[PDB]
Amino acid sequence: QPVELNRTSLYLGLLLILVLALLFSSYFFN
Amino acid sequence: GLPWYRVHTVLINDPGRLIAAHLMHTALVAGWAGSMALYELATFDPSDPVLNPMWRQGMFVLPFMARLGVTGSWSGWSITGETGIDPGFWSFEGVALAHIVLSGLLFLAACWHWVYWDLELFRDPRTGEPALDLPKMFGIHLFLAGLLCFGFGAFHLTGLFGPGMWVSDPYGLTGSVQPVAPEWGPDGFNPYNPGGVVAHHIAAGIVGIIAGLFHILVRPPQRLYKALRMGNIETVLSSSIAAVFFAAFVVAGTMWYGSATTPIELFGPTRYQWDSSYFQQEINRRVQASLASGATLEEAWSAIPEKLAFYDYIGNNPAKGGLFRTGPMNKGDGIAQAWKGHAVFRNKEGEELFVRRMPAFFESFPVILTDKNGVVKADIPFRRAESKYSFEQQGVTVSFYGGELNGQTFTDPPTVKSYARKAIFGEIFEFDTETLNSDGIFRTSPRGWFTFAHAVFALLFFFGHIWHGARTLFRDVFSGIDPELSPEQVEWGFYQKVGDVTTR
Amino acid sequence: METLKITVYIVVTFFVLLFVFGFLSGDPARNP
Amino acid sequence: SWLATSHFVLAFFFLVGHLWHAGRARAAAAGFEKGIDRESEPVLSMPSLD
Amino acid sequence: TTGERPFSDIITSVRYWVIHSITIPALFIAGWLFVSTGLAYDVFGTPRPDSYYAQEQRSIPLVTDRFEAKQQVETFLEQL
Amino acid sequence: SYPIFTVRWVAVHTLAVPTIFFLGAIAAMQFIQR
Amino acid sequence: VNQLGLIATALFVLVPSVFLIILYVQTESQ
Amino acid sequence: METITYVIFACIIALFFFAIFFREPPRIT
Amino acid sequence: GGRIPLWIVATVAGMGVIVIVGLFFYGAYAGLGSSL
Amino acid sequence: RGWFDILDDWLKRDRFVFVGWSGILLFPCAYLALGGWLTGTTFVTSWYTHGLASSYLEGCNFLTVAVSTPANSMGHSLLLLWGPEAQGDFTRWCQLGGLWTFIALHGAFGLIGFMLRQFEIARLVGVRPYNAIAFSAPIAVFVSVFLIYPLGQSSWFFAPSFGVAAIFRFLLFFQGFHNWTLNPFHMMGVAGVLGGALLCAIHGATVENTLFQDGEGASTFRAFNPTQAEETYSMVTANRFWSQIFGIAFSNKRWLHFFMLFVPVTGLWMSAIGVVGLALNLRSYDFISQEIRAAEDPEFETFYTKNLLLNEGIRAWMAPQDQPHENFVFPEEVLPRGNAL
Amino acid sequence: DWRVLVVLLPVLLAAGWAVRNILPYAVKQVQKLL
Amino acid sequence: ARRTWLGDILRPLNSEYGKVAPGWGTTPLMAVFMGLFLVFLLIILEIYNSTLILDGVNVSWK
Amino acid sequence: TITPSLKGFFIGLLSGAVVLGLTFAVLIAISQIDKVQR
Amino acid sequence: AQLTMIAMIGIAGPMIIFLLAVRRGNL
Ligand code: CLA
Ligand code: CLA
Ligand SMILES: C=Cc1c(C)c2cc3nc(c4c5[nH]c(cc6nc(cc1[nH]2)C(C)=C6CC)c(C)c5C(=O)[C@@H]4C(=O)OC)[C@@H](CCC(=O)OC/C=C(\C)CCC[C@H](C)CCC[C@H](C)CCCC(C)C)[C@@H]3C
Ligand SMILES: CC1=C(/C=C/C(C)=C/C=C/C(C)=C/C=C/C=C(C)/C=C/C=C(C)/C=C/C2=C(C)CCCC2(C)C)C(C)(C)CCC1
Ligand SMILES: [Fe+2]
Repeated sequence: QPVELNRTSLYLGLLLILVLALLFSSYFFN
Repeated sequence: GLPWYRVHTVLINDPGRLIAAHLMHTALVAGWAGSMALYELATFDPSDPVLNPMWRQGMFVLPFMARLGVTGSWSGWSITGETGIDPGFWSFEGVALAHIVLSGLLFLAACWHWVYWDLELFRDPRTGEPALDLPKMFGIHLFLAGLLCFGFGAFHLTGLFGPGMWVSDPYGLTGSVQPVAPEWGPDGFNPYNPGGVVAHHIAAGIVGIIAGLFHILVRPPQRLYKALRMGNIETVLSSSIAAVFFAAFVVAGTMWYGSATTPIELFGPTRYQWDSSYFQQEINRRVQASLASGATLEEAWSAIPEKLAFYDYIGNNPAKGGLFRTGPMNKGDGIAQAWKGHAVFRNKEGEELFVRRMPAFFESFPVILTDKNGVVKADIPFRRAESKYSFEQQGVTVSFYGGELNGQTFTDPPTVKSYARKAIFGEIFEFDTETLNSDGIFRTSPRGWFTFAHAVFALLFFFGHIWHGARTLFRDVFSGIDPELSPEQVEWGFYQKVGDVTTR
Repeated sequence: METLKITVYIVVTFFVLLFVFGFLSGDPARNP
Repeated sequence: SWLATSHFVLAFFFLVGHLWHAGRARAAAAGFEKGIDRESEPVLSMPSLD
Repeated sequence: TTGERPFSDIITSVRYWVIHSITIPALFIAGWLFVSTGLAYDVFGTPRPDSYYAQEQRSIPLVTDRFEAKQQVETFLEQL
Repeated sequence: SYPIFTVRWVAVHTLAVPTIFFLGAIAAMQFIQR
Repeated sequence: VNQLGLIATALFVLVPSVFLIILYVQTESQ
Repeated sequence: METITYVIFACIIALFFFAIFFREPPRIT
Repeated sequence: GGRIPLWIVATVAGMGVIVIVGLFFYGAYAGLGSSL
Repeated sequence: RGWFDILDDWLKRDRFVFVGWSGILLFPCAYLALGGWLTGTTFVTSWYTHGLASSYLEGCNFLTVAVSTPANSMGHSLLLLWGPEAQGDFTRWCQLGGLWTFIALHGAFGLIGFMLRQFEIARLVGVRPYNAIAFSAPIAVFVSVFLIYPLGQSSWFFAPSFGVAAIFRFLLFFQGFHNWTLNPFHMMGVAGVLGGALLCAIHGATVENTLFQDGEGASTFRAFNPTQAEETYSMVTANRFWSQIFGIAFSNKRWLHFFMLFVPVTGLWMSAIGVVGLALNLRSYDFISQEIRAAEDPEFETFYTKNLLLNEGIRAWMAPQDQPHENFVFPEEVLPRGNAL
Repeated sequence: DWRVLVVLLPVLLAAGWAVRNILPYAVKQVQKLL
Repeated sequence: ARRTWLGDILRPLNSEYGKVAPGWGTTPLMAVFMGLFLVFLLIILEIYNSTLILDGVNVSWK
Repeated sequence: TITPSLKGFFIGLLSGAVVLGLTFAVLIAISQIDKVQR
Repeated sequence: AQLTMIAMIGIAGPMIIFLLAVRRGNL
């Protein structure tokens, strides 16, 4: 079965990750 | 196509490729346990289990191997204190290598079950569809679980054919691996009694064997099969996720509260052994048992073990680190080289002052020296101008008994105040802040980290139980509700019973 | 400072006169 | 304190009430305060963006 | 639309207020006599305004025990 | 033509009978002298 | 800081970012 | 290493620029 | 049934509320918890 | 048609308030907890657990009443009324914090019963159980904070108490002791709650200002009968409004309303993970790299080190009163104080 | 105890005079269900 | 479809799908084991908790 | 013998079965009276 | 008393509305 990931889901899922890592980088560097 | 979060749902109507995806998960888990223990061997300093044991080094899976008999290395070191031992094959290396060898073997098995998904064993003979008899599968696996619950309890844990388990004295000084006999009375439900842990596995193994035999030969009711949708394997998922979060809640508690399964020589002191001053009461119980023999204070304190006074130190409390204060406990205070001794604080009156020990809540804590009658006699002041109870004003000296500084007395109030800010932490220890760049910022033990993962997993698996139970009971409707859902179906008082079209 | 003050002052009033004139230049007219 | 805070509570709501009534009275003078006409919806007569 | 009498029809019926002009004030009076006759201070152990402290003593009567804790409260109450 | 003692009667009264009792009790507290 | 403080974030940005871009190029291409 | 990691924010602006101007458009259907 | 006008019930039950909360707000200033 | 089928009929009978099978577990336990809150906030003191006034009988108002937690000496005792601490005595049981565990456990069981109700009603009305899935976020907040957080701490005493000012204690406790603002899991909760409240306000006002004119009156709420199958608002205009105002817009009304389910529920689930960490005192209290910087440089001040100075203020000024069991006797000179205050 | 006989005496006077007015209206509803 | 050797030895162990036992079945025998587990877990809950204190059961390391 | 918190657990578990069992005794009773017409 | 003022001040608001209801006036 093929995986569909439309461009909005690339855009939100990149938004989900980048603002997660903008959050947690302050704590991963600590 | 499939959404990205639905990509694994190509295995529901594929039991052979469900077994392969499972074999690969089990290969990755067994591969991690081999990889984690080999990395733990590469960083474990084993030459001092008194002041630098496995829970000070952030050894995660080294205590889980230790608590079931695995005690030595091919290098030569045993964790119990000896060197030069030949523990045979089952070392920390051989256990880890067995887990990597298992992981390659479960890998190739997963490779086989992925290509050869189309076995007739999954295909139902009466309808040609790939079908799993989940009631009969359950009783088969419940029989195997109880066979391996009984045999682990009645051979491994009893020691009759097996090593036993890690047993301890209550203060964790001479704890080792011993065979444990089963406790069959009511004292076996004491979680700190290890005889119940043996007797659980013997008894629950038999009951699991008995129930495993039951679910093989007894079929589900027509109304229990359909309430749970026992034909679907999402109901096995939702009730197994329900089990593993209950079980992860239990191991979060029994790690945090402590049990016989989670000893303090392996996972560290609990936070409740610092709350009660549980080691401080024991330390003073030994000292007064020599203060009535006639043995003087320098003598009566040089007999306290360094391992016992190390448990009475707040940098071993697991409620004292932080979520991103990462790494071993030795990354915090340091590597404990020796006990500095019991700091006895006396004023210029020569009357003994007792430091208010810090609770595990506090990052900062004021240094405050009460007496036996409770009234505050000295403190390190914040505002020092209008002060009355400073160490300089009240003439506070510090004397050390046992440890490094046995028979030393510091009277000059800067050196008394430095030792006073370390006496709010319990017993004062000399730390190596040079081996691994120990910045003083307190860390968490393997007892505290395990509780964090397994109570956050258990909460995250509470949602997964809810989600997959939602998917089971509502399987017809997760594409959506009916377009032909009648307005008179959800209208009030069109049916005498909600949900039923024969009650209008 | 002497120069950037009147630089900002002209920039502000040109955008503000653009604001005030364009809402005076028939903003009730510009409806569907 | 009583006079400044009461006349801030009142003056903010009177800004909200201005935004309410200025938006509405201009929607009323143009004829879509009750909603969008379905038969003559402007956006389906308005071109696409991208 | 499920079957019960509508709330526009119960509280507006006079038979409601035949019942409830003599039960709503009665329970307001019952609750008054819970506090006014002092039974509130005895069901739940909430102290009276002259029962937080002994006459000279000003300490908080705080529980320090678990299985010797019901007897500890009584020791604080016999102090009053 | 309606029932009188329904489930809703129990939902109403098990809340609103101790509510009025408590409101009489809190209103007696407003007159406790200190 | 932590010397594993960027690798904790680079493998937090890029590890799902490689995943969502792989997913997008395999569904753009149909 | 610290600030130049944090300046993740420049990827967000590029995503803010891409998801506004280069989104797959809404289609009247 | 619909004998009593519902507004009269709604204007005196709603006046039972403000009498009681007006009694509750008065006892903020009287007796216990009045800081006096 | 035996007695289980007959009890299934009467439980799922179409009435005013739906009872159901969950109502055996919801309707006593949700009512004992809320009835026990009101019983504890009216009539039960905190004079032996906390040394506090917390009932209307003592003089407290609705803000200051609480059903306070048990004492620290109780530990995580279940504090059954028949249990070894209360020994049957109801008067003693309220004094020992027994009504706190009465509310925290019946309220726990009622929240299971309400979440099971959401499953049971969705199975009968034929809809998907997403409201139960969205109710997992208030469960996980009630479970982490009122149950898991005290279970990680030394007793029930450090759980929040069921009261307005007592919750306010608990908020100010977590700033001083845990630095819970700085925790990244709480920020995902603030982003989830305020994102939810934004998506409540935005979607509410977007629908209400893109309505189709279906009635000839100037009050638009009577232009909707529910049996209609038209969109009551213009999702096309709403998408073109937000695409030019904000830049991005929903164009899928199903994805919009899933995002409304997603955003406060993921936020409240992330706050749960932080509080479970704070049960073990696993705080994001300090950035180690900055307090290394600030302890050998006495001029490097950030707002971070200012907040940590505030937390030392909270932890030393509040604790001899907040934590009476510890017998914190902090002199008038150990207290962290700035100049002139 | 005397006080619990004065907290419950308007209550037992409430429910009695409540059941003294819907007394025939209870015998009509139980009969209709049976 | 691929009829293998181990697929035949365990074919009776996957050839009873959907064979329900008729009626309510052994659900009463299960509900009275549902309940005894509930009492058993509540026993070991309350022992660990020190709510249930027993003769010779000290729930502590010592 | 039976410790005083053991008979507390008995009293609670029997009261909890008086609470549960008489709850379902009435719910069985009212369901037998108020059967839905099919 | 201050209350018997505020009672008859307060009651005689709805009694305007009571009269125009029981006289079928222009309510
Ligand atoms: C083949 C046999 C085998 C053996 C002898 C070992 C041995 C070991 N493993 Mg390994 N492991 C294995 C297979 C094996 N493993 C496989 C196949 C995997 C992949 C799934 C792993 C993954 C793994 C991990 C991730 C880890 C280990 C670890 C360990 C060590 C400690 C185990 C422990 O204390 O955990 C406790 C074990 C349990 C509590 C078993 C759970 C059983 C639960 C309680 C049953 C409850 C539900 C039950 C079905 C209900 C019905 C019961 C019924 C009777 C009534 C020990 C040396 C640890 C280690 O130290 O690594 C070096 C560790 O971290 N193993
Ligand atoms: C043993 C437990 C177990 C098993 C076998 C499954 C299996 C499944 N889940 Mg479930 N679920 C579980 C536990 C489990 N889940 C838990 C704990 C949660 C709460 C977090 C959920 C919440 C959940 C939701 C909300 C959904 C599923 C869905 C699914 C289905 C598709 C999975 C997929 O393709 O994801 C694809 C996964 C990826 C592409 C990877 C990203 C996933 C996250 C972001 C990272 C994964 C963590 C990391 C890689 C390793 C985890 C280690 C582990 C210790 C946790 C599959 C049936 C989906 C479904 O039901 O569709 C019909 C679905 O929508 N699950
Ligand atoms: C303080 C915040 C807060 C309150 C008061 C609250 C209240 C409610 N939420 C409900 C629902 C929901 N809330 C939901 C998402 C959210 N809910 C949120 C936050 C709250 N939700 C947030 C932030 C989210 C976003 C994720 C969903 C998806 C639902 C529902 O479906 C449901 C609903 O339908 O709402 C309309 C209802 C619960 C009915 C019930 O379960 O009875 C059970 C009652 C019991 C068990 C008795 C209460 C006992 C509780 C647990 C502890 C005792 C508390 C005392 C009684 C009072 C103490 C008060 C002090 C703390 C001040 C009720 C309206
Ligand atoms: C119905 C309703 C309701 C209720 C309400 C209420 C409750 C109200 C109240 C009301 C009221 C209660 C009113 C009153 C009014 C009054 C008035 C308006 C008055 C007037 C008076 C005057 C003007 C005076 C004068 C004088 C003087 C000045 C001096 C001389 C003498 C005299 C006294 C004459 C609600 C909203 C809830 C809801 C539903 C509807
Ligand atoms: Fe909507």
